[PDB]
Parts: sequence; structure tokens; C-alpha cells
Amino acid sequence: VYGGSGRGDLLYENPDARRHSGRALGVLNGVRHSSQATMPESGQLYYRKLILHSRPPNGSCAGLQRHCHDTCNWSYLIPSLHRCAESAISAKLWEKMCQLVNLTQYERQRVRDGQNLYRYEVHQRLPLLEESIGWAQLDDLLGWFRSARRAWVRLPTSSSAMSCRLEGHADSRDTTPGRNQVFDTPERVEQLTEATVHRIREELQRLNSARRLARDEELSRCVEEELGWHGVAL
Amino acid sequence: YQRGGWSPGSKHQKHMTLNPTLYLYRFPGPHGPGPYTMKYWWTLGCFPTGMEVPFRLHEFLSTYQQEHVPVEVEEWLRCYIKDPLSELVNASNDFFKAVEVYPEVESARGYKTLQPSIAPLLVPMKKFEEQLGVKISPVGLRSVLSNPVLKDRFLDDLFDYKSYVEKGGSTPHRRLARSRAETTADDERSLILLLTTISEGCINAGNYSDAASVLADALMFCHDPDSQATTHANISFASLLNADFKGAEYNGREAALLQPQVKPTSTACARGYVGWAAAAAYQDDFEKAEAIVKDGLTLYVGNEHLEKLANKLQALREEQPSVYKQVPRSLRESRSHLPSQQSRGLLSGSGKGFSNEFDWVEFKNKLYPSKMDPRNNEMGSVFRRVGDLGSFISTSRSMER
Amino acid sequence: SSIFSPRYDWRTSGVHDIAPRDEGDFLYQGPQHVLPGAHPLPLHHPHNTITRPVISPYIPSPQRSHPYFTAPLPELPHFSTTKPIVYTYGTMKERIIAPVFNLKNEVIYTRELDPFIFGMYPEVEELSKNLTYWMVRCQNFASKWDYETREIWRKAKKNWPNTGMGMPRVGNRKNHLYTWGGRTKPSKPWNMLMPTMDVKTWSKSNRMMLTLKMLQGRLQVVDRLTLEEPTQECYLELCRNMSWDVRHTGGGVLFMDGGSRITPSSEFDRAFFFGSFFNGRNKIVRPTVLCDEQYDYNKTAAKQRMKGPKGAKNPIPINRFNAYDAMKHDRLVITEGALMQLEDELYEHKLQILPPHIRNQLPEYGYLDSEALGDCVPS
Amino acid sequence: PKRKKNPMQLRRKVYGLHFKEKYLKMEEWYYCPLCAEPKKPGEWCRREDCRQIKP
Amino acid sequence: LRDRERLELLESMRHPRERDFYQDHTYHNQWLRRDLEKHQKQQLAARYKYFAPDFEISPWIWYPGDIVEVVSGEGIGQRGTIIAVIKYKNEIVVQNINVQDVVIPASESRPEQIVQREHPISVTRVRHVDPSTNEICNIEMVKVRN
Amino acid sequence: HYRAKLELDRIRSMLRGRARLERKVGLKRLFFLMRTQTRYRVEQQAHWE
Amino acid sequence: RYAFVEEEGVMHKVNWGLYCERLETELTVTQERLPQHTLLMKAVPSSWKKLDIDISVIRGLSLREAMAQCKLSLRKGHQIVFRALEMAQQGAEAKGLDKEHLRVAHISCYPGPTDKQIDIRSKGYYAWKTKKSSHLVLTLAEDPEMVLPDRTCLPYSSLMSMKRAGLSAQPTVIDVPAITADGI
Amino acid sequence: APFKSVLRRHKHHPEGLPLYNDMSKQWLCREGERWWLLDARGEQLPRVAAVAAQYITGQHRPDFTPGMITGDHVVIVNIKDVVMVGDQWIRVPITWQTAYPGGKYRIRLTDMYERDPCMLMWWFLKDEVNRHFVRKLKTRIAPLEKAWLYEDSIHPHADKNPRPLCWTDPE
RNA sequence: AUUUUACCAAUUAAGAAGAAUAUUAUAAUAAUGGGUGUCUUAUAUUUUAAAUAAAUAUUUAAAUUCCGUGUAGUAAAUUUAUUAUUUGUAUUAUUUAUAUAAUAGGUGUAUUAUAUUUAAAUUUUAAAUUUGUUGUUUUAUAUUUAGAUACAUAUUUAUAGAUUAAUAUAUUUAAAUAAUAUUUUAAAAUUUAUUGAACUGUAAUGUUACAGUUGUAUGUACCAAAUAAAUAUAGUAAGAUUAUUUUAGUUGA
RNA sequence: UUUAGUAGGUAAAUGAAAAGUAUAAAUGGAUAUAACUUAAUAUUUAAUAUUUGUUUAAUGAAAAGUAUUUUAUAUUGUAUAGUAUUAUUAUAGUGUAUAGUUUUUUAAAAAUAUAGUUAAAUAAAGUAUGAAUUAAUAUCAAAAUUUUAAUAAAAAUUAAAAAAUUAAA
Ligand code: FES
Repeated sequence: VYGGSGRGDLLYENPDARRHSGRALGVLNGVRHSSQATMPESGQLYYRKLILHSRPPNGSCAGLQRHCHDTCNWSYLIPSLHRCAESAISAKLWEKMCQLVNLTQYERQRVRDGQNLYRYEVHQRLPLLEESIGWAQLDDLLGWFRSARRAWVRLPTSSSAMSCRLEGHADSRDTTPGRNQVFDTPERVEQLTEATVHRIREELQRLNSARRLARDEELSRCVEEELGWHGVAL
Repeated sequence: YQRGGWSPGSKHQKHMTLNPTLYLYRFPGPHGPGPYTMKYWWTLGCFPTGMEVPFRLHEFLSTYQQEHVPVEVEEWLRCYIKDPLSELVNASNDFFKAVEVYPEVESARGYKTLQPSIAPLLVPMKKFEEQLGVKISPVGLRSVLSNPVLKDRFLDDLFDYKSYVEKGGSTPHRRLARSRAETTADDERSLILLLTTISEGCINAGNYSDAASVLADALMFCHDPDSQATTHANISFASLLNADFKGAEYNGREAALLQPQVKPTSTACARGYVGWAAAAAYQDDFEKAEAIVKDGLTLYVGNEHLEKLANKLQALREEQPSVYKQVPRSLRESRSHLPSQQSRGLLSGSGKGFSNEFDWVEFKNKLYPSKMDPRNNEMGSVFRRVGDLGSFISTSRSMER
Repeated sequence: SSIFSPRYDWRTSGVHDIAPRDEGDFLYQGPQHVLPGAHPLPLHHPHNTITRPVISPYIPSPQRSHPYFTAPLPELPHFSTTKPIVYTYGTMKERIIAPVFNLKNEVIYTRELDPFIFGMYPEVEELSKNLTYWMVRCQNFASKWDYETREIWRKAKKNWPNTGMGMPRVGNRKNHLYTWGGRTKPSKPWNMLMPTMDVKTWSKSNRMMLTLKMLQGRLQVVDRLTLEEPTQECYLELCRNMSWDVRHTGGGVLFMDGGSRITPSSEFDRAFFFGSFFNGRNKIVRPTVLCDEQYDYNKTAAKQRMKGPKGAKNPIPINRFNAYDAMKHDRLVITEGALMQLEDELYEHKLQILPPHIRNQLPEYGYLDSEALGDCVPS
Repeated sequence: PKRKKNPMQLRRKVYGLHFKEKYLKMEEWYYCPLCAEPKKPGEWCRREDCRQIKP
Repeated sequence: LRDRERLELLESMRHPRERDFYQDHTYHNQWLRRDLEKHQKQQLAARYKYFAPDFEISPWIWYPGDIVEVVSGEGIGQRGTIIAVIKYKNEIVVQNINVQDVVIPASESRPEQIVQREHPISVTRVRHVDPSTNEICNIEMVKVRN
Repeated sequence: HYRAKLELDRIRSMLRGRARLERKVGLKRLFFLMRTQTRYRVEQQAHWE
Repeated sequence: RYAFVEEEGVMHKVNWGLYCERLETELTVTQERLPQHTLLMKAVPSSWKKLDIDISVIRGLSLREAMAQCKLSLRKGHQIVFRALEMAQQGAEAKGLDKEHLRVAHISCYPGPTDKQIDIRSKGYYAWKTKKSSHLVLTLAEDPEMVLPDRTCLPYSSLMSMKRAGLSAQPTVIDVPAITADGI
Repeated sequence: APFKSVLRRHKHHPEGLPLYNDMSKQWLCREGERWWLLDARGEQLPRVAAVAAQYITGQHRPDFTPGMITGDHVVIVNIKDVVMVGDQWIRVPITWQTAYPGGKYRIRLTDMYERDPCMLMWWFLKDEVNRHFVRKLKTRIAPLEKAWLYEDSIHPHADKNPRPLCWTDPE
């Protein structure tokens, strides 16, 4: 998991499978025994550890000397979701939907694909968001709600896409440890929504000139309309 | 004889009999044209061998086709230019939104948290600069946003500027149209305050040149006597920190001259006097600095800055007897003592082995070798080897020239 | 790879993503679960009646020697064979009766099929002989031309002495060792081979293939193959009505046009021939299984400017019925005229094959009533 | 000119001391009190003050 | 450093002692009609593939003022009026179909200005729309005596 | 002639410098190592142990 | 075209175009948000072998000392590195990074274009001299905790020469009141 | 793969050569070490050397492992009283050589004894240790340092209670 | 106060029409020497001859002969015909490019013998040549690529002797009538046709004349010269020769 | 080095794909393999040899070059050789004698080349550029002794061989 996609990484990469390669592997950098010429024993935890840790640092991971990126920062995670929604649904289509069910088949499929991509991105970013709840900011939480609205996914406060868990029999799902899989996605997202609502309330309580008066007014109006749209109060 | 491949790109030696070749002085390699062949391409217009066929279709498409525009389109584009007022309003709106949504720095304990990079603020900054004819320093903005108090004193000023512009007031545009007289308006004052905050952030960062430029733009915008005095004092301090003594002295003198137009409550006059005295001290004219400080005290007795500068000059005067006089007029400016001066020397200093008077000599706009330098006919100069072109002997020496 | 080589299992991980798809991936409930494609026999083409349905009264069960009728059922006007049937060696020894369809896809009557044609039990060796002949014959021999040392166009002179230079002794370097060089014995169209087929083997293999199709139930007898108009829309409509899947991935249809029962013809019907030119897989073949005795006038290199492969100079025409086409096209359609022509052209061969103690009886039973001698009205 | 060399045989030179002295040396310098430029002791400018008094 | 802008920087970086000879002249004559590199020829062909003989469309059903719908490309299903037609390129310009920015380099009298104009669209992409049916309909050239 | 080209290029990562960098040198060294180890196992390892 | 992504333990199909555009956008924005400026100079007029030595010399230094060493050196590689450092410093200034806290976080070169020149030889022999070029990568990051050595110190010889000349060994530091907008 | 640096420790280097008694390596273990006293009075020199080497190299322990260098220290005393069977004292040669052309030194056990008897005992111990381990410098050297030699009966290891080493000859 | 030991590491996903009126064979209907930037002038722009040749031939017999260098009208003007830029990218098949590059700041040791980490042990080229089997001989820097031809198999129509020198004799058991191929690189070669005297060597007074059964040591930096064509007994020179895990007889006659 | 267990068809040398042999069409390793003659590329030699542009006393043709003379200044045409180069080097026909008709780095030494017995000058490293022969080779072959089929760093025994730089056959 070192050299490939990690915790909050979006790219899906099966390190054992040599995808994204133009050459048939001739040399295996991580080799412990000469027998691995014909019996690599990949998949076994220890040998796989050796191979993956011998792999070089790709774009996702960072070297020990290169300066990493604070991907676990809420102020970065939220705008990532906003950009995902923006790319998924064009500004013209967003304006049309806001003004307005009479839509083209291509536009409907585009909206569905955007919702699916947003759900996948939320699934991938969930652990980082959960870790970054504590030191988030009111503007970024409001941005979280705005990004959900723009993606057109209604959060499960208790169309809708988070409320239904993905299909698949429990006896075949990938339960392997070390992979950030969230089987209880709707419950986790509902808990995150409640936590961010409480955090917004606490931030407003802590906060309690013309510029600041206008900021407070616009913030209150936003909070109100966004929570009403998502089906939340206070 | 033959040792490597037959192609010219092969490394090892060849012989004329086995692999006869044409005289190719210098040609690209398997990996594409190099810097030397490209220098030949740009200077001579083709590769030095001459067997290559020049092909700059892509360059033509990039430059001439792009810059070509018919007369009618060129004439109507100016008339169809966007609306300056609306564009400025939109630029201010988006800039304020970006600044407001800029995250606040986490005050970590035990070390200094890295300030988040300003990616989305550049484009709003660029458009705002284009609209207002001003240039904001990204380092200054970064420092202002990182500091909490400066962040508020910048946001409030920007919001006031937005409100006054939306209310229908564009003081610079109106003044320009009328010129094509009155005092400073609320919008212009807010803009000046915003620029002063940016300059303060620049000074805190250490970018004194950027601070001075921002304050100069603010001075250009301002027209009130009090605003002019304050901006001149700020520019004088910025130039002093930036090691621009002539500019600091000029701004201080201008502030001291505007003194009468300013009300007694303001301290811009005292600040200008202090800046002028500091510029004189850095120029190493202690008598002039003392006289200026005396005049400033006679004007505003009790000013804290004037008292501090007088005490410092008194300490310097007490140290002077060790020298028995002031710095001799011969040098009068030699010593350099500012970190700005050190940075300038590190950047533009003549390095050893390059960027010196022996490496290349810059003519009017062109680079020359030291031997062709027209500023000295030294022993390594081609000008030395000329003499007696045919007019007259021109020199008494009879060995060369 | 090779099963015994270590490379066959040198890869031990990464083949499968342990996370299954949420679309179609399922689990094995138990033996009661019916898995798609599962079958105890190694079926490289695991088709069923739904995929490629068979046109025959019965599914070809082992209990039945052939899916078609074994007796002339009274529900239909059964028709006998044009020529008398004698069971030669290799024939199924069983009565073959098949229903004849019309252009409306509904049976009109029943027809006897000659065992010597549709009753000769298939044999893999003969079928493979036919298939290999067809595969070798259907190559573009004109495209098998390669350069030669004498054709490389290089100076005919030693490029440098043996020892003077310091490189390997090479003179007139047109040889294969050099990238620009050629081969001493390259491949040429006139050096390639076109196999010579025997009429006996060709007929035997074609009749074996016809019997194989009959056994598999892919055979269908049609009264006529005429179209209202010579366009392609009419042909497609006829295919739709008759439930013929002529798509490139539908199974395909082979057509022995010939003619109707009352007017057999050796030439394809004009309208149907014009309308059968369709992109999808659908082949039209002549109503004959014999082949003109192949010959090779240039059996030796007597004509040096012969730009054709060594061997028979009279290869089987493409449109002729063959094992390759019979296997590629799922369903086979044969007209009454085609059956008449096949029986007419194979009757003499069958009689000649028959042994002497049956040959002598032939005239006694009336299988040699010659119209030329007035013994019977002309056939 | 008799046999090819391997990476370690090439790295022997960097192991040595002459290579380090010729390539891997750091110069000690300071900011000149007059011109405030980087300067190595013993070398000065052609400015009048530098010539008269040599920092 | 291979660009004309960085040529001066490259020359300054290069040492004085290394000399380049053929700065103004050349050994081989440069006024001989010779061929270009293979990649240059391929780029030329790609850039102007309409130079080939009989590149245009013979019937040429497409004329300005018609109504067409885009069947392939970026915009699919969007229909409009043919603003302009480029016959020798086999291209069409349809209002509000293929809109892209058209930058204009600054000059001594005006600054840079960004303008949007419908760009040419390949003829094969669009299909004619019959006004009466208001759907996609095949078209064919016909001759009539007025 | 068959050599363990594909089988030994896999473990070619276990050598140093020229052998690990250049396919031919690494393959030759690995072939020699495998043969010598086989000989040692079949004629001296048991005796030593 | 769909792309398979592992979600909730099962593979899920997502729009491949959106997936790719999102991945590239995230990579680019993450790299931009990283508090460092990276510069690439192509076709450097110096053989990569020689340039690597100067790169190793300059590696792991603050921007100030890197510039000082490059200016005080007499090597083509050091001059090229000085030019690269100047360009990277300008880029960092434009990007907003603090100049006084700049440091080199990566300096490396790899082979680039290569021109060839004919060198005549006696006895009719000849070869092709190789004109090598390099690609230089220079990354300037920020290290707020970085503390720089005090290079303002000067030799006692310089101190006493200045004293003889009458100058002051210490700098003439004058307190500079911070700019204020009270008068506005 | 393992890489032994070409920059080794040389006898001419100021850093000098180590003493494996004070070294700390994965293959050095002095925790299980014991101390024996070997009185070589009237005992044949080759036999004494072999007996001492058996304990010095650690071959006398059931946990012996060729890779691991663990052995008991042996204090050899009364080396002056060591005996040689017959005329061997003057008829047994010791041969060494320098890189110079002349180079060769042929000397007698009598001369080696007159210079330093402990040197002769060290020579025989070295011969045994080389006989058993010769392919590795560490193995060739460490047991020799484990060995202790004293020509007289006075040794400073009384603070270790070296138990007397009792053995029997093949006869 | 001061300071982070020496040594040791690795190649991969490719940014954009920097690859097609493309490469080879294939058309049996054209044809007075194709030459654009060409553009009067025709004493000065003439190539013809009964022969194996840009016209190219369906079998094994007999037969001259010191290795038999070998087979006829098949139809008589009868369709085996030297074709050919598009009224299908002509058709069918076939073949195809190395422009382009951050990769990691330390798993093994630190007084010397060589991958698999418990320390050790083992270890120090391959191919051909050498039949007195070597220590003789030759080749190999490395990466990728190019590179060599003996048909492993015969289903009903179907039918197959011998024999004398010769005449002649013929008491007396078979059979799946099929042919076309035959490593590869390299001989001091020789043969045909042609050019060179600007170098060099003569005669004439820099130039002219004389040239490969040959002009005067040499005839344009290998004189058994140079250029063009060719695959000679390549054999009784030599070298190379592409497919591991195998499944049966003799080791100096 | 007189045997079992386990692997495991059998007692040793004539490749393997059910995927274009396509109905097959989004996650098919169809991994199916020439160490020396071909072609291209990357290295070693290479921190290398070489190169290094501060000083000038003097031809008026032609074959020979064709290097864009913006207008160079009857008809027609003016400058910029050859030795594969901007090289050892004046191409000399005619013809003349004061036009200064103007590009050769560097702070020592070896070696090499020039330079009051008898029969002392010039060519450095370093900055910069950057070849060529060569190259089976593991991080390598101190040394001695002994021996094996021709030099035998091939073998064994014995012994103790540091790294870099320059020079020396
Ligand atoms: S001012 Fe620094 S050298 Fe003179």
C-alpha cells in the first residue's frame, strides 16, 4: 500500500497487477530468495511487504525528503468535493436545474454519473474528513454542504444516492485489512453530517463593523437555506 | 578503420574509404536538436550544415497567424471591449470572496505552521490589479492573510471599497475623464488604506521593494494633503528599509513640505522628518541629520520618534571623538549595513568567474566579450591593436598601433 | 505457455482483484444452482437450442439414429427419391425422411433423402482432408512474394578485401545477414503449393459433411428460394419470415439454390442471387458436391514464367460447397432442385461403387432402366 | 585502454581525496562591509574605497 | 534554452573559449531543392490534408442557412443554423455549437482581448433536418426545370 | 539452445552494479551461480553439514 | 467507457472521463498547493556528468548560501545553477513564498539533447565529437524553522583597516518606525 | 547484495586495527565465555597448541556453530617449560617472507624461543586456527586474541579464577 | 564548549495525427526515347543485317556417347494473354517507424577471499577449435533488433509379374501414380563490357597524342588497376546454424 | 559416496497456445525463448589527447569557388581557390617596392624536442570544450611455495594484499 494508492487517494491501483505498464516485468526489485525466480510468493504478507516497500514513491506517495501535502486538511478536502461536483455537472446544467422533470437523456446520465462519482469520492475521503472534523472551519463545513447540494446528492439526515448501500453479498466483499473500505457508508455519512452540523453550531456560538455584520448576515442566510435544502435544521 | 555504426550519429571512428561522408560541421543527434544547433537555427536561420531544410511553420502559426487581424475587426474590437466598471466590480467581488474563504492559519505550539499556499487568490488579484492599474505583492497578501489583525484590517477596507464602488463611485475613472481638483473620496481613501495594509504586510515579510512599490501606487491614487503626507512618510520608511536613500530623503522632504497643509493632530510630518534624518544618517552626514532632527523637534517638541532619533544621534556623537571628526567626504557613503543591501549584493553582485567586467560587457542593449568592451582599451582589448587608420599617426609611441 | 514449464505458474498474485464486481458476480449456492455455461463435456462452442436452434423434427438424441423422420408419416404428401436408393458402404442403413418448408416457414410435405448423400456417416479424417485442402487453396498466393539476394540491388563486387580492413570477410553483401539483404531461397508464388484434390475424396468428404449437418439437425429442405424482387430488403424480409439468422454473429446460413422440385436449375435464381448480397454471414453455393478432375499442365517447370503455385491449375471454385463453409455457417438450406441434381450426379458413382453381386441385380430390381433404350420414359 | 570499467572502479576516484578537493569544496565567504556583496578574504573590488581599504 | 527568448541566456552561459564557426555562411549550398524530415512531412500532411485531389464532397448538400443536428463529437443532439461553410476544407460553422475562445495578441494601440466565435465543424458530423418533419432526414441532390 | 533467460532475469535484482544493470552480465552470473550451487549441494553440502 | 474503482469492498463503475479528469486535476492542484516552486531548465549547455558534480555541491543548501557559492565558484555548472536559482527565486516571489526562508529541496540533472560535431583526423580517419546537454530540475521549498549562519562577521584585518579609515565596525542601525495609516 | 567497502582499516591508518575482545558484532558473544588455565610444563608444544585451540575456537562446546565466534579464554602459563620431543628444538624450521626479492626468513624454534617463547606458542596456535578456519580474516584472528600467553607462572588474570584445564593424551 | 562516521540502491505507463491518397506482390485494355523555371535556328537531331531472345517450351522411352545435359500438333487466329492510379483508400493479401525520461538520501560491511541477511560453507566465464581431447586457436563492451526451408499423415468408382545377349519364353503369390526441394557466410577467382594520361611515365611545344593479350616501376592515397554485371568443381579452407525439464542395445571395430 | 523417504509415468535430444484456424469483442500476460557477422542506441577509455587568438613591416590575372551585390559601383559577365575543414600552406601570369594592408591562453618540477678539462630558454595544473585505439568478467587478480596437458593470476598449499594522485614499459 506504500507505493500505490493509500488512505485518501482517489486513484484505484492493484499493486500486484501490473496495470499501467508498457513492458512485461523482467526484473523484480523486491526479491528475498533466488527461488522467487519461479515462485515469487506474491500475495503472502511478508514478501508482498518487501516488494511494495521496494517500489519507488509514485505521485500519490511522497519521498522522505520531498515536502508532502496536507491532504488530511478539511479546508482542502471540502474544495476537492466542490471541484468534483463542478466538473461532474457543468455550470449551464447547474443553472438549468436550479431554475427548474424535462431533461435530455444525455443530461440525465451526466447527472447520474456525477452523483456516482461524488459518492465514490466521499467514500474515499471519509477517513480523512473524520480525522479532520476536530480542527475544521465553519466556512469549510458550509462548503461541504454547498458541495453536496451542487453534486445534487441529499445527505442522509434521517435525488438520494447515499441512503442505499452498494449491492454485493457479504461473503464476497473485500474484507482484507489495510484497505480503507467503508462498508457502512450511509451510517458513516450520516454520522459525519450530524458531527458537522454540531461543529457549525459550536463555531457560531464561539463567534457570538459593517463588513463583519454583512458576513454574519450572509453566513446565517446561507446556513439556513443550505440546511433547509438538505433537510436539516439549526 | 570502421569501428561503430555507419550513420553519422554513431560514436566510434570511421574512415574515408569504407564510410565516405560529407562535411557535416554540426547536426542534431538522435534525441533532437540541442542548444547549439538551436542557437545556429535562431541566428543563421538554419542548421550550420546547410543540408537541412528550414521549417518554421509552427513558429509562423504561433506568431503571425495569431497576431493577424483584419482592419474591420481591429477597429470594432476596441468598441466592443468589456465594461470597465462592471468588470472592476466583479473583480472586487471575487477577490473579496476568495480572501474571505482563505483558511486561517493554525497556531501550532512548538513550531511554526506552514502558511497555506495562495492558489485561488492570484487570478482575482491579477484582475483587480489590471482594473485598478495597481500591482499587489503576493508576498504581502500572504503575510496580511497570515496575520489575524492585518487580515481584518484588510477585509474591512476591501468591503468598504466594494460598497463605495457599487454605490456608483469610481474616483480614478471620474478624475481621468474630467482631466481629459476635488479632494479624496471614500472609495479612494479605502483603496489607499488597503494598499497601506498590503505594504505593512510586505514590510513584515521583508519585501521592502514591494512595500515601496505598493505605497508609491497608493500615493499615486491619493490626492488629499493628509493622505499624501502619510503615504510619503510610509514610502520614506519603506525606502529606508529597502536601502533607497535618495528616495527616502525625497519622500521625507515632501512630507515635511506638506506639513502646513496637515492638521496639528497628525504625525505624518514628524514621520517624514524622522525619515529624512535617517536617510541623511545612512548617507553619513551627521551634521545634516542633527540639524534636521533639531528642526523636527522645534516643530513638534516631545515626539517619541524624534526623541529616540535624537538620543541615537547623541550616542553617535559621543562615539565620534574616537574619530575626532565625521566620516571623511572622500567616501561619505562606502559602508553598507542593511540586509536589503546584502540581498541586493548577493543577487546582482558581480560573481567571480561570471557576471563581471571580464566575463561579458553589456553594450547599449547587447552582450559583448570583455575584449570588445568599448569602455576600456585595456591590454585585452581589440581597440588597442588598431592605430593609424590612414588619416594621421595620432600617437607619439612608435612600437605598436 | 507450456503446462510443465515454471513460467506457467511463476505468477502467483495480482491476476484477480479480490474485490468482486457489484453487477454480475455471484456465489455458488450449491449443486442445485444451475451455472451458466457449465457442462460436463469440453464444449468449445457451448451452444443450445435457444442460441442456434436446429430445424428438424427431433433434437438429435443418441436414442435416434438421426433427428429427422424415419417413416413416411401420413399427415403429409410424402415424396420418394428421384433415383432409387442403394445402401453403399458407409451409409447409415436407415430411412431418411425430412420435411420440406415453403417461403412462409410452414411445412408443405415430406421428402425422402438419399442415404448415400445425407446418410454417409461422417469421418474426421476425410472431413479434415477436405478442410485442409480448402484452407490451403483459399490463400492469396500472389501476396507470398519476397525479395532475393540477386534482387537486392547492390553492386556486384567485393566491398573490401578479406584481411586488409579489419572486419569480417564479406563480399557483395546482399545476403540475409544484412537488414537490406535478401534470402537465398525466399517464398515465391510460383514456389508455393496448391494441393491437387481427387474427385472421389472430394465427393466423399462433402457427403460426409452433409451427413454431419443432417445429424446435427442443421439441414433444412425448402421448396423454393425465390424473392418477389431482386433487392436486399426482400431478402432480409424472407430471412426474418423463415427465422434465418444471417447476422455476423447469429450462426449463418448456407444456401444450395439449385431449383424447385419441378424445375431444378443449375443456375442461381436471378432475384434471390441479386438480393442475397448482404453484409451478414450468409453464403450461396452451387448445387453440386463433385469437382472437375483437377489437372496440372505445368507439372514440371516447363513454363518458367508461370506466376502461379505449383500443383493443380484448376482449384475448386470458391462458391462450391465445402467443409469450411459448412462448419462456419450454422444452418444449411437445400432446395428440391439441389437434391435432384445431387442425386442425378451421384447415382452413377453409387452404382459403380456397388459390388458385382449387387450390380448384376440392379437391372433385375429396375435400378438401370435406361431412357435411351426405351426401357422407361425419359427422367 | 584495455578493459571496460565498472561503477565501483569508477567510484574509486570519488573515494579518493583529490576528487573531493577539486570538485566537492565549499568556499568560506562573508558580506563585504562596503559593497555588501559575497566576498572571499584576500580578494577585493576595483572601487576606490575597496582599493584604499581592503575588507 | 532552445527558444529564441532564452538564446541570449544560453550564449551568456556558454564559455567564451568554445567557438562556433559557421555563424553567417555555410559549407554546403543551401539553395538546393531537398526534402524535409519524415516527421515534418507527416506534420505537413496532417495540418493540410485537404490539399489532396478530389478532397471536397461532390454533391455538397451543405449550404449556409440550413438546419442541421450534430450526430458525433463534443455536442451531440444540438441543432442550429449553418452560419458559414468552408467548402475546400469540408467544414461548417453552426451557431452555438462549437464555441471556443479566440485570443488576439496585444498591439501598440490595443491590449489583448479574448473573443468567442463558433469554430468550423467537420461536415460528416452533422445531418440535415427537414423543416416539415423537424427530424433527421437523408438528403440528395436533385435537378428541376424552374 | 535453451538458457534460463526469463527465469533468471527475474532474480537479476539480487546482483550488484554491472550484473544488475546489464541483462547479459546478470544472466551469465546467475547461470553460473545456479550451476555452482547445484554442484555444491550435490557433492559437498551434505559432507560439511 | 467506465472505470472500476474499489468501493465498499466491491468494484463499482464510474465515468472514465470524469475519473481521469478528476485524478489529473487533483494531482495538479496538490502539487500547486505544495509550498514549493519547481523549475525545469532544458538543454543546459553542460554535459550531465560534469553538471551532476556541481549539483551535488549545491545540494542541501539554503538559497542564500547556494547563490553565494555559485557566484564564488568558477564552474559552468555553478553558473548554470546560479541562473536556475535566480529563475526559481523569481518564481517563488511571484508565487508568494517567503524569500528569507527559501531552501533547495531538490537539485538533479538527467541527459538531454545531444548535438554532434565532425572532428577531422590524420591518415583520412574521422569521428563525431559529441556536444552534450542536460536537463536541470531545481526545487525551492520553505523551511521556517531554518536558521542561517551569521556571515556578517569580517576578518580582524578588515575591522582594523576600517577603523583606521574612520568607518564604524558595527552597522549604523537606526530605528525605523513601522508604517501607519493613522493620518488617513 | 552485501557490499564490503574498499576503504578498509589498514595497519598504516591512524584509526588502527581492532581487538575482537572489545568489539561488538552479531557474531561475537562473550556472555557464555569461560576462563581456563593451561600449565604447559613438560607438555609437547604441538599438543599444547592443539588442546588450547580446541577451547579457544569454541569447538569444545556442543552449541558450536562455525559462523558464530564464541570460545573460552585460555591462559597458557609456563610456556618457557614447554617441551619438544627430541632434536626438534633446532631441527624444526619456521619460515616467513617479505615482498622483497631476498625476503625469505628461515629460523629455528631455538631462535623463536630466545626471542619470545610466547611468540612460538602463538605461531602454533595460529597454525591450528588456520588449519580449521582460513577463509575469513575475522575467524582467523578472533580466537587468537581470545588466547592468552605467558612464559612465566605469573599472569594478571587472577581476578577471573581461570580453572585449570585438564585433558588426556591420545596414548 | 562542541558536534549527525566511512561504504553500499534500484528504470520505469508515452505529452501532441512526430506515420499513410504509405511497403511488397497483385490489373493481361496504354505506350516514338517523360522532364516543369518550358518558350525560333536542322549542312548541325539517321541504326539498319534470316542466328537464344525484354517474344522465355505440359513425361520417365530409344538414341548418338569414356558420368545418354534429353519428350513430339492438341486443336489449325482458340480464351496463357507483358498487364497498371481508379467507374471501390482499384481489388486481395502483406509489411511498418527507438524524437521526448526528476524516479528513492540508505537491508547486509567497517582490519580483504565471491547472492539468498544465523554470520559459515560453496564460488572464481561462455562458444567454437584442439580426436596428443590442452596451458593450442579464434570470437564476445552492453541494450534492442535483423539473421539460415529435406512435405513425420494417402478411405468405397481402380484396374500393377517376369524374363533371354537376342530370337524367344511367360509353370508362377503384392502395392496408398506420387515428381517440382536439398543449410547459411566466405575462394587467391575467372569471364563479359566499359572508362581513366587532372596523379604518374614517355613524345611533341600548361597543353596535345598513346591505355588493361597493356600504354609508357607506373597508369588518380589496396596494380593480380578502376567501373558495371555474376551467386565457378564452396569441393579434398573455415565459421555460424533459432525448439530445457529427456525414457532403452554395443565406446577402438 | 554397499540406503531409504518423498517427489515422481517409463531405462535421457523431433516446441507449446481452442484467441485471425475469431463470433470472440472492456479488464485474454498467447511471457511462444539465436550471448560472436545486421542496424540503431547507451557506455568504458574520459578528471583523457587535442583546442586555447595581446599585436601586424610584402601579388593589381585565369582555370577554381556561386556562398541571395535591395540600385554593389548593340549584347554579355565583376569580390567570398585546392589538399574531405576557416589545415602544412602566398595559387603569383603580369608587375611593383615605407599603407603601423593588424586575432594565439596560463605563477614551478619529470620526460621529450630545440639549445680557464679532454678528443642557461620554450611546452603546467586548474576554468572551458572534448575525441581515438581498447573493452568476456563478477568490488578482484600483494607475495611465495607446489603442481596440473604448451605463458599458465588454472589448481592447491602457504602467506598477508589499504584508498586516491602522478611517473615509470
Ligand atoms: S565592496 Fe565587497 S569587495 Fe569591495
